[PDB]
Amino acid sequence: AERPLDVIHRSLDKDVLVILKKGFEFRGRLIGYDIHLNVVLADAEMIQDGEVVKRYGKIVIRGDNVLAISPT
Amino acid sequence: ERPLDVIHRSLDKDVLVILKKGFEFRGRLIGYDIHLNVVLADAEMIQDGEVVKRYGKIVIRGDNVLAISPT
Amino acid sequence: ERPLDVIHRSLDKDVLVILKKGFEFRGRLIGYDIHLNVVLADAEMIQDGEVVKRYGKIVIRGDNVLAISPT
Amino acid sequence: ERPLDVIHRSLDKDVLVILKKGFEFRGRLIGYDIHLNVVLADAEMIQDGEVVKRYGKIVIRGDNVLAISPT
Amino acid sequence: ERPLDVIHRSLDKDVLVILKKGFEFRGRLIGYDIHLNVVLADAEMIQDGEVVKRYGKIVIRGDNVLAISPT
Amino acid sequence: ERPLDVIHRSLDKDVLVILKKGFEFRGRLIGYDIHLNVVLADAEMIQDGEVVKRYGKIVIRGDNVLAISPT
Amino acid sequence: ERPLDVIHRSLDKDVLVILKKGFEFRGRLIGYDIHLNVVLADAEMIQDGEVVKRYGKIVIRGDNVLAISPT
Amino acid sequence: ERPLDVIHRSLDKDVLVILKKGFEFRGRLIGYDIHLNVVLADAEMIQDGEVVKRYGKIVIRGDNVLAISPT
Amino acid sequence: ERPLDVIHRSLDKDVLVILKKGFEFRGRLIGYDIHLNVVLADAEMIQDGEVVKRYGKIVIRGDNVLAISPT
Amino acid sequence: ERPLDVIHRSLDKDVLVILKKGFEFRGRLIGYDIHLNVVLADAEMIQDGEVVKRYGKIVIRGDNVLAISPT
Amino acid sequence: ERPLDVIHRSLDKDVLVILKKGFEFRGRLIGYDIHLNVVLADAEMIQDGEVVKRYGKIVIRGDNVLAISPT
Amino acid sequence: ERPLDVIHRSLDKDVLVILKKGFEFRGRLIGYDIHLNVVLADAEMIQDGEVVKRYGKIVIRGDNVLAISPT
Amino acid sequence: ERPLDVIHRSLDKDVLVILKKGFEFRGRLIGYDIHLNVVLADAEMIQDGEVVKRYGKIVIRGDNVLAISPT
Amino acid sequence: ERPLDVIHRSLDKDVLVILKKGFEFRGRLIGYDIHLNVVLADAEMIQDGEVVKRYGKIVIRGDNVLAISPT
RNA sequence: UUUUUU
RNA sequence: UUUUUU
RNA sequence: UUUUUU
RNA sequence: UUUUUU
RNA sequence: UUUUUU
RNA sequence: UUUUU
RNA sequence: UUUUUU
Ligand SMILES: [Ca+2]
Ligand SMILES: [Ca+2]
Ligand SMILES: [Ca+2]
Ligand SMILES: [Ca+2]
Ligand SMILES: [Ca+2]
Ligand SMILES: [Ca+2]
Ligand SMILES: [Ca+2]
Repeated sequence: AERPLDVIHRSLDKDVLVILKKGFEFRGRLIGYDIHLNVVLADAEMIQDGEVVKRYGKIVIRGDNVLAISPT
Repeated sequence: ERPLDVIHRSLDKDVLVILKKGFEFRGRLIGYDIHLNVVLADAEMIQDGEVVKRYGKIVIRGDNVLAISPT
Repeated sequence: ERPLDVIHRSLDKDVLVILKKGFEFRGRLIGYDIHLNVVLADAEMIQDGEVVKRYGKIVIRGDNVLAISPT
Repeated sequence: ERPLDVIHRSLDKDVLVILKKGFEFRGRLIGYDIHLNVVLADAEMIQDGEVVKRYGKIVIRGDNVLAISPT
Repeated sequence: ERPLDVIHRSLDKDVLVILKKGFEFRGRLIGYDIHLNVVLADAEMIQDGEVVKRYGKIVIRGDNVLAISPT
Repeated sequence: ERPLDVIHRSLDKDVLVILKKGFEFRGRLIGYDIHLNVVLADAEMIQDGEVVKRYGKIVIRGDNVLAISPT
Repeated sequence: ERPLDVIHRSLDKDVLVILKKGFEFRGRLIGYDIHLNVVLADAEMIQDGEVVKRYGKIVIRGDNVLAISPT
Repeated sequence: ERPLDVIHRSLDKDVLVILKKGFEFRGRLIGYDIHLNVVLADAEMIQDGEVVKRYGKIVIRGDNVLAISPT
Repeated sequence: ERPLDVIHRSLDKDVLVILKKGFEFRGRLIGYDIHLNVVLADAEMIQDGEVVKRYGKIVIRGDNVLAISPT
Repeated sequence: ERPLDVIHRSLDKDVLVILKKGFEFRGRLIGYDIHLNVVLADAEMIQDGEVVKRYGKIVIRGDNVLAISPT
Repeated sequence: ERPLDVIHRSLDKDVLVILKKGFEFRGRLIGYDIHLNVVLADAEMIQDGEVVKRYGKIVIRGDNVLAISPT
Repeated sequence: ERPLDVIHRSLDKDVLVILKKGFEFRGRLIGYDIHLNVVLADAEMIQDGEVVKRYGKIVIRGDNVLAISPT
Repeated sequence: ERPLDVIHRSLDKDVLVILKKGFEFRGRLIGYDIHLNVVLADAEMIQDGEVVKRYGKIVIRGDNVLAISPT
Repeated sequence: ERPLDVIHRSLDKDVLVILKKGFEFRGRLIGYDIHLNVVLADAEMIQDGEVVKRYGKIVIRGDNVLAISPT
């Protein structure tokens, strides 16, 4: 029953939340990932203290910076 | 009782995910892997006994995990 | 007297897990793995000489371990 | 869609390499590798939205990367 | 004399283990492995030139080691 | 222009090694390896745009590299 | 003039080990290995420019080295 | 339709296992692995067109397989 | 020009599979993997210019393969 | 039912071990490993259909196996 | 000089591929890999000094190769 | 009772090594390794029930082994 | 002196390459690798004591090698 | 006494190398490696009990080895 | 990409 | 589970 | 593709 | 290329 | 080289 | 041992 | 699938 890469695979093309280790989190459409847990987000927004401080049409995030990922 | 025995048996049960970052997550274990990445459902980010956040389902990268305790 | 010999023979006995962070755990070792992850039963988190929390059972990622001592 | 499909397609294109340590780099991606090391030509270090330095060509260890955004 | 030749010849000898953090353990080396995890007997934690603790036996995870010096 | 292509073409040329800590070394690239460890001759440790130290030859462990750039 | 060539080359010669945490080690190189672990003889630890400690022999874990320099 | 895609789709179906030796087995594929080992049910060993034997269940070492055909 | 380039650019095309045993199969290449296992559709086992057998779909373990030739 | 599921479920049951060399062994599977090496108790070497030898306990190198059959 | 140096320098040149079994292939080398798999264009299967077959292009699996000689 | 368990328990005991070749050895097991290489003392080569040779101590290459049987 | 030590030292010297197939090659060793593949210049395919063939340069897949002797 | 322990102990000594091809070499062991490749000086090829050839020094691919016995 | 499908 | 024992 | 150049 | 020197 | 000694 | 253990 | 693209 239901593992890391299953939820993530199934979350393809759906909106997710990427909480990083640093302190901030990104939000956007999950369009891809890899075994390292690297993820590609479309129409992403960099959220900080609850405020969208930056946006990117597409962004590739190194999975080692990832604290968690949640589907929205 | 090895780490993966305890974890695997905790499936569908409530567990505590103590992160090294300071805070912890509490929720229902529904999945995991060799890296100790874990999946919780009906999870709550807790900070000082304070539920400061909730998630329907959340995947936690195992290298952030400090420890895991089954409720 | 190798790391895994000592740890292994400590099965079902009381150990002292020192984390690199700051605190430590005290409890009966009931499991472990080649990554040095360890499972403790009747564990008590310790901060500055005082128990601050108790876990019936807890899996600690060996990655946060400084040392382990058979008490 | 996949991490590298994106990076690969960004060759000879402008990108933003967001560093873990705080700042970021902007330049034309002219190279990379499976470790995510990236090569930029005509790049600038960007601290607080401002250019603090320029490099005609610079190699960045993927070790220090947080993200890479095409364009 | 390679790293592990020196360590291997220190079995049952007194050694100094200088940790990364800021302190070190002094004691009799009775074991070790490839990761540089070491096992000391009749050991003592030394914080700023002072024994702040004592362990009859302790397995230190090699990852926390800065240096080992045969005394 | 893969990372190692640029680094290879840099043999016996001057390069700037930007470290993670906060400083940089400037010298002639006369060697390197798969880990991105590099060797520099007639090198200068530079702190704040200032030559704070010098070394006829130095080996910089790749793990401390933020980026290397050909001047 | 690759990293290990220079290091190998320095066997039995005087070197300076720059650790990432600020201090350095001066001594005669007498051994090493692939992880960059180094063995020094007649070594002294240096901080803010002064000798703070001496070791007849010392094995440094390499994972802590920034650079090594012959002489 | 990679090799394992076809084999995966043949689960619970009838296949022909052509062995390097010269004979073959015929049966219902009920399992397999990455080495190409295969498990057949109600299998009949065939030699020059003759059923020479029957096995309600048999595990064949893929090392002995030349080809598998979905019938 | 590389072995796998040719194979990959042969998908959905007719190929000639020469086995080491002595014979050969002809058919349309509908799949393969890095072990050089291959999948043919509408295949014909050939013994001295004669169609001795026919398989609508067959998977061959690359280990039995001597060479593969397009058209 | 994967190759190893079937084998594992046969522990302490009678099985047939068909070797590549033509003959076979019949016995009660009392063990095995991932290489497909298996152990049998009260085994019988068979050839042409007759017991030509008996062994109390025999370990067969998995590399010699053609197929294994339960019952 | 080294196997691949020689094999790499022969690209687009005529080579003789001597197979373990009873024969050889002659043709222009257009591609190869690390398994020593070779790709020949305008190839002729040679046997007992005579040409028995011609292939516009053929991929030879390295483990069937005995030796490769640059014409 | 896994393969390497039976072999380990036969140390300093009499065993029978059936070679895949054609003949077999008989002697006292004094050592082995992961490859199933084995070392025998007072070994006797046996062919067709006849001792054709004797060895004080012989080292046998594992991949030549068909089986091993404790006397 | 070790396998590769001897081989390395025979560079540019005449050697005998005894193949497993039976025949042997004689030539000047100009190169080799860890798989034990070797390159001979001015080579002679020797059979039953007769030079039945010659090659200016030839790469021999070490997989067919039985031995190599320095002349 | 593990396989390689016996082999190592035999250095600079007379041993017998029983090849799987049938014949056997004899000579002084002056080297070897983890593949079981061995080197003999002043070696003799023994075919059916009689010396058929001599070698000042020969390197034998451990792949053809059946066993080795210290004279 | 996780579904045994490398 | 480290005890060669995967 | 081997040339340290993954 | 073996020489710890990847 | 195998000896815990990469 | 295979059962994500 | 090989095309750096895991
Ligand atoms: Ca899958
Ligand atoms: Ca063990
Ligand atoms: Ca290269
Ligand atoms: Ca070397
Ligand atoms: Ca050793
Ligand atoms: Ca399991
Ligand atoms: Ca690709």
